Amino acid sequence: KVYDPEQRKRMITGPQWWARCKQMNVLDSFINYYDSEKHAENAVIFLHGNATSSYLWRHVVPHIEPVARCIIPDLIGMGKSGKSGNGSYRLLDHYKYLTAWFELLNLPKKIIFVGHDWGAALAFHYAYEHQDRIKAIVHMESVVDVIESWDEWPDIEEDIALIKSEEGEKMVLENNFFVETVLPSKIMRKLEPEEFAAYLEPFKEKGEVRRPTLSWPREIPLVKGGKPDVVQIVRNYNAYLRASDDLPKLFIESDPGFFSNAIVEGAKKFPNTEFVKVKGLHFLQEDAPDEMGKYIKSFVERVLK
Repeated sequence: KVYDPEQRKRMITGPQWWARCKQMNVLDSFINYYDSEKHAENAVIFLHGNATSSYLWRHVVPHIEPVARCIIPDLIGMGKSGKSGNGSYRLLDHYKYLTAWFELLNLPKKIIFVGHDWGAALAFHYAYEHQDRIKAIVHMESVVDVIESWDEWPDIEEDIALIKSEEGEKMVLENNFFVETVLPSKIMRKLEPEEFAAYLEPFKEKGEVRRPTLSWPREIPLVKGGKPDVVQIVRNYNAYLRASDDLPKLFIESDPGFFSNAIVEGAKKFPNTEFVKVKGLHFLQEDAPDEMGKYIKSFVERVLK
């Protein structure tokens, strides 16, 4: 893998990004976030997933800012956000902080969500519980449905079995598996040193600080072997999304992707979905940010008219 030769010229380092962010206290902690402020009649909330932070969206967001207010948090325990008060980082812990944070943002009645990975799960669950607050949903490499079979998936069955076992703590708390192994593996280009450093920084130290990156995959909604509360959450939102004929959606497929291939047929079960494609693996924002930004912009513009 090779550096994109034109990237250093436009690179945004961690410190450059964090300087453009602000914080809001939320319950017993706080959230770090980027807010583009302008055009606040609409709000496009971008949610990262495991391993990453708001930083992931840094080259995507400029495309959408001119048409709507863009708001991009670091999920609790991730990026430069605060930690969860009880040290728990399950989907519902993340949701508790995220929804409390939304209350303080002065959002419009109908919100646009853009979700990746577990950040899409959070958007979908929010939508299920707030069905009157949703203007549109963009999703990518997302938690679309429960998992009944590994057939169309990347070969991670044993990785997941290991992660769910006591081996998960070694892989993640000790070895930083998601940052040092998964992250670069699932970006096609080579990240600039400063870009990788921005992903590493929250999790640079060994041990419990890395917990969110272990808790996320342990939420995987496997019908056989999964945590049943998350299976229920996903089943519930999946049925709601299949029935949501009047809710515009955009699915950004990654080619060849990481699990896009496994979830696309599921994404097609959600009506009113526009489909586009970019070249990438899992962390597609790092390989096609401008193409993604333009597709999202175009979709948002249509939905606002």
